[PDB]
Amino acid sequence: IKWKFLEHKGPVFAPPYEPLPENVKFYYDGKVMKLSPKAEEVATFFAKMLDHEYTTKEIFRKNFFKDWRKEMTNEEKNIITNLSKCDFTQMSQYFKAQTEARKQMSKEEKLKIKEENEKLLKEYGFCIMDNHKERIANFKIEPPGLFRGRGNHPKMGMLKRRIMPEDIIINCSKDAKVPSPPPGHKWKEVRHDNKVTWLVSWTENIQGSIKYIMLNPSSRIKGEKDWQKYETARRLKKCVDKIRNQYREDWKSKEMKVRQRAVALYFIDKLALRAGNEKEEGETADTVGCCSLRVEHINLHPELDGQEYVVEFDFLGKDSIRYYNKVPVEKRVFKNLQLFMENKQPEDDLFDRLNTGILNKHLQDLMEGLTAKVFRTYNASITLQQQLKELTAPDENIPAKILSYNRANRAVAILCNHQRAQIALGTSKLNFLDPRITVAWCKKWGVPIEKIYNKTQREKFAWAIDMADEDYEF
DNA sequence: AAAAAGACTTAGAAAAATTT
DNA sequence: AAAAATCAAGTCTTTT
Repeated sequence: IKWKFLEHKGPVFAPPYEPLPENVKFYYDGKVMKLSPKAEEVATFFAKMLDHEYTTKEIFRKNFFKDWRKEMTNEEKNIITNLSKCDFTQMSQYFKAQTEARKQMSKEEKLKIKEENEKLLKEYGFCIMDNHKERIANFKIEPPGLFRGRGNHPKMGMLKRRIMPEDIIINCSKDAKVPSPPPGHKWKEVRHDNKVTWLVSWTENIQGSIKYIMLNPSSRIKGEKDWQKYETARRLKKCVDKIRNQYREDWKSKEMKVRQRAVALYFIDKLALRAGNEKEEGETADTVGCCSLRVEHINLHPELDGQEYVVEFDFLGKDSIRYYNKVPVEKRVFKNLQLFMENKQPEDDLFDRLNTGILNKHLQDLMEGLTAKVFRTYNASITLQQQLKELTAPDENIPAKILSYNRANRAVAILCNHQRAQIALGTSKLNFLDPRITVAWCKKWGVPIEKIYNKTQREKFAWAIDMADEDYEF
């Protein structure tokens, strides 16, 4: 069970499409064309993106073009046969204009809309779970638009349709007032499932996956999980030595399965690589994790730049972000890696005979609740605490001790390979480091938590900012 | 077994909020 | 005052 009582207002639907001005026109092969409202709409999605890299990719253009046609009238399909002949510039300029006519709004104008938001937020921004009012994260349905898959996503540019109330499944307690859909519509369904944390859900058309509207990080339901997550990583702190010794000997198992997984658990542990689940062949971008690594992703070098037994990783992790690195590994592992490459083609799997189900299944037998990801959290958390104790000058000053924090904080962002656009510290600070670690340190050094965590971070980590003191040790 | 379906974490980018 | 700086894609759990 996740809650005994649950009441809410339901999702906020996307604004209906507002038709283009008569003065704003579309040109095809030099001629003007009053596009049907549905074909006009899709075209606008494209227009508002003409200033974006997405419109230069040939996958986007083809996906967009194909999907656009599926909306045109039988006549537009006869005429508009070449994207290269479509002129979205006038249209493009109108929205660009609109944006500026927004950057350039009067204070009275701005104030008016700020308050139009405040009413939406105060109305659909909260729900009642059990006895308290909680904050809802994504209370508005994702608007129709073109798919922005990261990387070489083969589905980028595909149309993301408008979600009707008839696609929405509502979740709330049996004793709750069911949120009424917009007048003249019905919800897809209304369930009273108290084993789940979502309030709303609908199936997304491009992948065919379920989308949910869930609570806020500061919600109980979210915070409790977070607390638990670090606990689980703390328990690993206790048996990692047992665990590291055990796989370290599995490197010599007379069974390759056992070795493939021990080398994998090795990388995951030492390098913080993600489990690496399998992605549908030709339906997602080609990114890989530890398990899914292919032969072509690593290069071994008996000696490299002086170093000996160097495995060179070069691949695109999650979000097609590149993970490049030269790692000096232990001989036995280096050799196993060669054993695993024999008779394989570049496109072959390094760790054939091994997967995340197998790996985690194993991990669980070793410690209840242990999974690949737990290593990352643990490694990150243990890293930050070790560094906060090593770089924090005793007689330094708040600002410099804050720089100290930042340096300790960045050592972690490097481990996980967090890159904004480079080294992004936000995610580790919000997702992998036990808040109690910073809370303690702050309290110990007299550095105000407000100096490190901002108000929201404090809302989120509130549980930690109260239950952890100057004696906290992960 | 293994895919599909389902539920929730994690992630970077894009939108929104001190100095001349 | 005006302008310049500072909301897809994994993992892991369940269900032909």
